[PDB]
Amino acid sequence: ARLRNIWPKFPKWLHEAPLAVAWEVTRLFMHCKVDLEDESLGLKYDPSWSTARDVTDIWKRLDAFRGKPFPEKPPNDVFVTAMTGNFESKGSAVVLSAVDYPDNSPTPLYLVKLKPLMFEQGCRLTRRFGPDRFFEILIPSPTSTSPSPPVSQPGAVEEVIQWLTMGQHSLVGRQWRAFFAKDAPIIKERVHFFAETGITFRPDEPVEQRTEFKVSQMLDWLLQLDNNTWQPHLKLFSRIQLGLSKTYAIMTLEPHQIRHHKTDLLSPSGTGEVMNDGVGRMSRSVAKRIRDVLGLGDVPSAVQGRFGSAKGMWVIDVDDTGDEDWIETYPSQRKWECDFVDKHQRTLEVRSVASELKSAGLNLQLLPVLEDRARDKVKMRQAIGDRLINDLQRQFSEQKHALNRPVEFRQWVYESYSSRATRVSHGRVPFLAGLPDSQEETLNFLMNSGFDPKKQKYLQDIAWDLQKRKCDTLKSKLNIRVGRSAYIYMIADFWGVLEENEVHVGFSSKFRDEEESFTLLSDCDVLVARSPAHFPSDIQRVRAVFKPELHSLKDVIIFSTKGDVPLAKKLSGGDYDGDMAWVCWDPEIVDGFVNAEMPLEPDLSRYLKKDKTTFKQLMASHGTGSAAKEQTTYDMIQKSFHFALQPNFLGMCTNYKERLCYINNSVSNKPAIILSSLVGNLVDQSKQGIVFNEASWAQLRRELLGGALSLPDPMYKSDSWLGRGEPTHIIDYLKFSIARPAIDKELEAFHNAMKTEDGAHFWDPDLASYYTFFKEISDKSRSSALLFTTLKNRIGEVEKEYGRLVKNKKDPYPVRVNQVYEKWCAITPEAMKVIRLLELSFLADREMNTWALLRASTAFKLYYHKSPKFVWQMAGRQLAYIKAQMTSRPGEGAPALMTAFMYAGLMPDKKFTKQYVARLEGDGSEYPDP
Amino acid sequence: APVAARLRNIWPKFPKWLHEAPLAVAWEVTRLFMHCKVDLEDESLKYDPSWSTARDVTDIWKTLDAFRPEKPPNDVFVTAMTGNFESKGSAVVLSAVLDYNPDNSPAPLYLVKLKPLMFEQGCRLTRRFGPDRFFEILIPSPTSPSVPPVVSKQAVEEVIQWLTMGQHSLVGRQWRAFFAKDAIIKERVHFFAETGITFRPEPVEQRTEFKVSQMLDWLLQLDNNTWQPHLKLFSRIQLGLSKTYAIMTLEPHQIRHHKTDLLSPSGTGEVMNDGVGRMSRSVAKRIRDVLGLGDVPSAVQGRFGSAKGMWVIDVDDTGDEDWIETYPSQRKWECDFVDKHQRTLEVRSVASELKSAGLNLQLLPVLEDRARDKVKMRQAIGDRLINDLQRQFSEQKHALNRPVEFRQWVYESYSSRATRVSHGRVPFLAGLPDSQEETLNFLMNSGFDPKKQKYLQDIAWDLQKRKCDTLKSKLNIRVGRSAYIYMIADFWGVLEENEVHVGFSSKFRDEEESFTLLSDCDVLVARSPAHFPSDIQRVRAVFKPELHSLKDVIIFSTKGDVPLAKKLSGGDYDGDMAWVCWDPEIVDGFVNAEMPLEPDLSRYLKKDKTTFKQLMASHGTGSAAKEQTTYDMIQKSFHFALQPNFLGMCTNYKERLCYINNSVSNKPAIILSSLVGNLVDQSKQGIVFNEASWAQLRRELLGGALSLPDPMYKSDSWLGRGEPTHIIDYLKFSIARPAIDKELEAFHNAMAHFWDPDLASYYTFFKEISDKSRSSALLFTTLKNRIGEVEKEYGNKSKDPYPVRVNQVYEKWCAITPEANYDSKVIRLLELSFLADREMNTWALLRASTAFKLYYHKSPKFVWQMAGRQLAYIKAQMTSRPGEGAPALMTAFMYAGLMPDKKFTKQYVARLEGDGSEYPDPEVYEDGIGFTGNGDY
DNA sequence: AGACCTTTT
RNA sequence: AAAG
Ligand SMILES: Nc1ncnc2c1ncn2[C@@H]1O[C@H](COP(=O)(O)OP(=O)(O)OP(=O)(O)O)[C@@H](O)[C@H]1O
Ligand SMILES: [Mg+2]
Ligand SMILES: [Mg+2]
Ligand SMILES: [Mg+2]
Ligand SMILES: [Mg+2]
Ligand SMILES: [Mg+2]
Repeated sequence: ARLRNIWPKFPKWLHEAPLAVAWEVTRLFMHCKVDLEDESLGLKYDPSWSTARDVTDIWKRLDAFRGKPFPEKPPNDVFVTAMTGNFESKGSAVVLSAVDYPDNSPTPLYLVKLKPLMFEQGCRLTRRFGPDRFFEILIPSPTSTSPSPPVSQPGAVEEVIQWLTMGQHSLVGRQWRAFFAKDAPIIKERVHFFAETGITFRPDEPVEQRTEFKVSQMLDWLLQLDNNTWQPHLKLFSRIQLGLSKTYAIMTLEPHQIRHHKTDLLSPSGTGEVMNDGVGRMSRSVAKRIRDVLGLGDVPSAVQGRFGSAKGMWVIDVDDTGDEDWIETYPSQRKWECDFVDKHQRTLEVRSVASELKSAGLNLQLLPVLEDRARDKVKMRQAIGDRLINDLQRQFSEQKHALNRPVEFRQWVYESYSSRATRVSHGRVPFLAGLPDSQEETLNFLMNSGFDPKKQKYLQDIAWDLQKRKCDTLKSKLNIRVGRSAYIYMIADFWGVLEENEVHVGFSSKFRDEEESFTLLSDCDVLVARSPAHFPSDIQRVRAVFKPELHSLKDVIIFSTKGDVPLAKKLSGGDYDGDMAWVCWDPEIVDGFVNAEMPLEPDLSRYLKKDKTTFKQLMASHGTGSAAKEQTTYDMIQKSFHFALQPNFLGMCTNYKERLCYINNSVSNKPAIILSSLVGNLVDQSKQGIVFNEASWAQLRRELLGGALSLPDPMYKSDSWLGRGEPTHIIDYLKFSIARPAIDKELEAFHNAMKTEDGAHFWDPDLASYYTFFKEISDKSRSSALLFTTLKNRIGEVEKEYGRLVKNKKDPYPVRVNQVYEKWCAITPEAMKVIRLLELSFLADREMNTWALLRASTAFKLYYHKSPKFVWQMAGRQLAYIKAQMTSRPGEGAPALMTAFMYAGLMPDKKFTKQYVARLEGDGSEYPDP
Repeated sequence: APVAARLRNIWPKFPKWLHEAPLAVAWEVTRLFMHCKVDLEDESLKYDPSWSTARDVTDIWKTLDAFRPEKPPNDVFVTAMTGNFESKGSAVVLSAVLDYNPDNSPAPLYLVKLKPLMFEQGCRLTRRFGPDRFFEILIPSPTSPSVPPVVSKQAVEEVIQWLTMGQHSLVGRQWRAFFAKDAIIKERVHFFAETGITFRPEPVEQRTEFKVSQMLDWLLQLDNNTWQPHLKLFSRIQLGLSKTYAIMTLEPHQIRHHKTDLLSPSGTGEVMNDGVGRMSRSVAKRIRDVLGLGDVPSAVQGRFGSAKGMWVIDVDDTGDEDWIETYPSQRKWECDFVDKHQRTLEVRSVASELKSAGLNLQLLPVLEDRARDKVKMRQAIGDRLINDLQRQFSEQKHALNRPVEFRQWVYESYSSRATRVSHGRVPFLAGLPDSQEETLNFLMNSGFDPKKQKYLQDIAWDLQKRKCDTLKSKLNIRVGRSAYIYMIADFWGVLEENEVHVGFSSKFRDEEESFTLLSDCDVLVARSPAHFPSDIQRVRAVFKPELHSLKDVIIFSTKGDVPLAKKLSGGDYDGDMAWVCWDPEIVDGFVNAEMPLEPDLSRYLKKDKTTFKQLMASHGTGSAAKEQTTYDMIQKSFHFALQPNFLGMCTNYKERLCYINNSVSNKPAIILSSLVGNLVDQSKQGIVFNEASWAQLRRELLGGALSLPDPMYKSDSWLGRGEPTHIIDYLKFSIARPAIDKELEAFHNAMAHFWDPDLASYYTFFKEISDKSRSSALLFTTLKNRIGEVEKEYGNKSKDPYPVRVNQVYEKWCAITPEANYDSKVIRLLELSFLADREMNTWALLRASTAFKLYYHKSPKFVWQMAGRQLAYIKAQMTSRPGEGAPALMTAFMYAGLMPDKKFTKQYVARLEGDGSEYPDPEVYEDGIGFTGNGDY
């Protein structure tokens, strides 16, 4: 249809090119809108392209590309490894990535843009078959609603699925067949392709001598389909995620070092419930290898990983006394019947490790359930608001005090935000014209050279702008800070030492709150929950008990394997395969909470349909033998693509839940439990085969939830109280009755304070030192006077340019600033013996010359009060030099001229700031080195 | 006796001109007169009214024909003037040093040198009676070569009288002596201002006349302590002088005075809680708040009234009420706890984050003695030395390959925050930082590579040599799984005998393994010094959740016959720290020994037990009798304190003999260990041990009058016959010395010139000017020759100290200036007159550059020490590239507040080593959730 | 063959 | 300069 002819043609003159140039050569043709199946250019393969280490070399002279724009270039390390590294480098895989619907012409549905070559973390499938044989795209689903579409035909969804799954796709000399799809402004889904055949493929192992292999065979290698025909084919397709999961290959274990359990840990109450879903033990030696190959400073107590068909958490055996390598699996972890024979089905693959915990706070989503469970809902609301007002008042107060002393404000500006990542990537603080491009680095840059925010109004104004903006972000983003809270990986107690409703929490280091610190939790009640929390029982109050038996297990929370039901299931139906629990030991949050029982979930079979058709049932429609199994696999893919590309009712029903519970001000009434139970059965929609369409979502809303098809937005979604009377919902109350008035009071104070000759000014006699010293010379000279007059006028012309291009009002703002800065640097002695001393030519950077100091000093005096931004935008660099030189005092130490790189590697000494202000306040001798 | 004639006019004379003067100037006007040798009584005189309201010493001192020292810090001076000698706990100290005068004419025997006004942490007595009323001196001991003949003939008793029988007059004040302790060997003596011209029979210059006999009665309440031996009583005055941070004044109803210590459950009567009591969690929180601590301290070392010792948080305190308890073992005298200064918690130290310790020479003999396989123990300790050396050198050699990595390493090798805070800048000697670490980072921050510039290479070479030479001498073999930790008793009876509880306030790191507590392992506990074979004990670490709150402390059981602390060289829980080791390679071969059968040395150890009471029956009863007895106690105890200490001689003897015998467990070793154990407590326990007693003990039990030779390891090289067999000889000469020489050759081999075409670019710039200008050539020429004269002055093996010598040469270096050389437009551009710091002008750069060219190889230490600051400026100017960022000129103060960011180094080097797409280390790449995976599947 | 050690305010 |  329109879809046909969408893919780029491979010109038959690159048929010998390595696929690395072939991918990058096919990109330049696209971006430069040039056909490649034409003799118009007379193009032919330059053998110089093989052995290349830069894509730029390949791109470099002909008519059709002369002057056209260049596309983003793949980085050299990826290209080198692409050409000479067999697409793998240090556990990373070179990725063939691509990504849209704009011309409504009846005869190409999509505009395809190939994305550059790039490194990403490999997976089992790329480590077994080669990264070059995998290709991913981002394509918009036919089952979305926002209109960008021609959709406007009934069977388009089937047609789109037919294009991707029915047959092979030709690109870069390789035949790509689709094997997986999952959801990643329009909703776009990620589709994965495998290179089944190619030009350089042997019809029977380096990148260019790949034996032809079919997707049906690749998937049969991963899932061992013969022994898993009993599985529903939609769940079988979902297990392909385990093969695509970006994991760190750790080690390969031998069959005799693997303990396949046939039974899970079941409830001691005979209820049959599994108390260890997704969790197994590993040896202390295996954990040590995880540390060694990943570069960690400590043996991880627990890891999230995969191992053959097994998926979940693995935790150190506290009772491991030897140093023999081993690992165990359970049925709850094993997602398909696997023989664990190939070394890739026996490699421990780590997704992440349980690392040090940082404070989580209390996100607003939990407050309705915490309010539903408060023994006194009026005190809890009062306490949460008092906590918020105090935190806000503390934040605003701590800012104003730091402004009084420049060493203290430097801490604050450093603590407030973070530029390390930018400093590492640029090897320096990046500068826009004459100042750092960020406002935080500009404040610290200028204060490092002696400028005071309480004295220099340019600094006062910038510090004013950031606090205005922090205030404006605090009333769109509401944050209830709870120091004694963290998200922690959930682990089960294999050793039966934890009683029902007892939990073990030990930290790997000091967990700091303002007034207390912890290395473990003991003899206190804690609140555990999984986010999001829906049912009133989705948050549970339990007893933290520190068991010395488990002391070695750190940065995990351990739940009891006693009792009727595992605690992880009561937390929104969770388990121990990577789930994290919100853990709160803040007494003010815990002591009000009363536990609710698990609700009676309603029967929603009338609305929720499950397709449980097995691989066997899908295969018997084709017969028996290899070719039948091979066809059923391709069917499994196609039938699963319709389901994956279906609408996201999990998101729609969750947004309805938020609104329903808001307008009703209830999370425990019958509508809320029905909705919570519904979104619970929709988390696994693709996996457990839940077919749920708009019409089923229509009945349920009208029949069972209150009749409303569409519910209003909650008021807290707006940034101003558009409600009637005092807020009633707890979140509305916290945003508009507590936070908003408090933020406003500081903003009012800000303008009122902004409104005396006693204050911060633009003028600084230090900054005009060079202007005056020359005037003394110029007034007694003729030559100096001419240079001075020419320079002063020259600065004026650039100031005029700044006003038109940057101040008053196309080309982007940084580019305009740079254009004026180019003219600013252009002011020079050459354009008008003294000239040599000012120029200092032996210096490569003209900006480091004395001329630049005089140019800055002269521009300052002439424009410090009419055009302040112009002087600092162009010459703050030299203004800071002048300030540091002028403020130096003989015998009072020595200023230091840091290089750009060495500067970016320094940070404020927190212990210096505290200790220095202490000495100034007369507390000269207090307790040392803490 | 005359000494007595030379003990007349010792203290400076107080004229009538300064009678009105405040103690602050009267002290410091006296100081200058003495330094410049101008008599206070010179008629060749009016008080300056300006001096009374002065806030700076230079104003005092500038106010004259005769005048052509160290100045009291300007803040301390204001406190002495207007803050009543007391600024936020710190006290202004009146100090002085006395030496024997070379003049042998029987003129003053001692030469006084009043030390400048300074700040020190106050104490109970200064806070109660005023810091102005206390004077402290260092005086030579009269019981000591170099001793003057007048003292050598006849003298000790004549000096002691001069100190104790009368008041001495200084700065308008009459000072009586009240305490003395051992600081030629010198003794520290403390005085109390009993009267003065300004005194009357509160303000500093309006002080009621108070006597030493009463000052001591307030502190010790002597009426209720006549039963104590008067020497022990005198030693308790040190509790009133302990430099302490006053935390809070507790009320009487909050103080629980226990009357019976915790005793052994076996009926032996042994005390299991000596020096240790409990405190409320609230009291601990105020300690945190008053001292500015980040966390709540579990345990503290302090004093409360008559109580001295450790106070630990009560783990059962669920309330918010402030309370403290005292025990008999803590209370050093009968106290009523009525005055608020006798009810104030005073803290000397708080239990804090522990650091890894090192093995010491004292512990190794005992460790070998108790080893079941000595060969294994030796191999392990040596192997620990060889691998510890190998890491140190490998960590540094790698670090030298990148300036950002070596700056990180230098910053981590030494912490200079205190000197930075103290000065508000990095202290500079001439044109480079004082410290070597700070010199390296200063030059690296301006663009110098420590592997390309030889001057930096030589500094790091010299610095690593000094540490290696220290490891040769000390053998402080670092052991990661070890630390010194305050000892505490288990009030709650959950620990069994030989079970200890150790929990850390944070992660304690040892290479591969890290710990927040100790559990299920054996540990070694020992107190330094270790002498007896029983002075180290193998015990079991058991973590008890009931004691989880107590951190950075080691808890011992209160069950069992004898407290484990007592088995550690007779230690207790009043401040004692234990060497704690959980290294399996060190712990698992140790076999405990029973406490030693100490021999009777009463024959030579004479214990004066005279009580205050018997000392007073020579006077009768009543206040006048008490006052006399208290002044008797001072004089008699000064006699005992000023007496020679033989612990150094007897410990040095035990070392030399036990080395000869290679045994710390035979009869002479038990004898000498028992002897040194009594000598440490001599002043408190009143044991007289004369030279004759040491002579008699040596001749009857220990080898006689023979002077024992020094052990081999006291020498740098093995001059011994054969192969080293003593474990210290073995480790220093067979292990350390060869391994250090091998790691050193590798270090140098890995490591580069003094020349730098950038550092000589200003020289070249004016070389091209001086050719087309005879005037510029004259300046240029004059400047060159001026530089050489300074270099000659710098250079040879000098009574003046090294910094003073360098500063002198530096001042003639800065003297070079554009003095007349005729084109003024140029002289001004070089001069940069507007700048106040002349070392910031363009001339100082050229002076540095020109010096560099004429002397990069010749005398290299000259140009760097003088002009290294300007050499750094030229480097950072030259190495700047257009558009590649901006160099930064940072003030001295702001520079001292920055530090290297470990996370920047690790991220930058990882990004640069190609391998930056691997696992995100949480400590390098930090709702609080970090890395949870690379994708979604 | 010649007068202690340890780690911190 | 302390403390053990
Ligand atoms: N008979 C069955 N009927 C329905 N679902 C089943 C059946 N047997 C197993 N399952 C499903 O198999 C899935 C395998 O668990 P899996 O680890 O994939 O889920 P999860 O713990 O929710 O995942 P994650 O926390 O890693 O996002 C479960 O969701 C479970 O419901
Ligand atoms: Mg699971
Ligand atoms: Mg899960
Ligand atoms: Mg004691
Ligand atoms: Mg005692
Ligand atoms: Mg003690």
